[PDB]
Amino acid sequence: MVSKLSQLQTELLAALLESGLSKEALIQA
Amino acid sequence: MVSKLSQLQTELLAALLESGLSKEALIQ
Repeated sequence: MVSKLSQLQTELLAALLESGLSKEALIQA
Repeated sequence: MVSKLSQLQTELLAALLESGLSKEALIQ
């Protein structure tokens, strides 16, 4: 069900939050 | 003011939303 694109998005979203980006900033952008 | 890490985060955010990820998933 999950495409390579969705898997890459999932992994980058996770890496962004682990790197310190706030959920609020995540939201705005 | 903006570090390399912050700049990379900004660029990846841009790219994620342009790729089609919803703001809702983004926030979740």
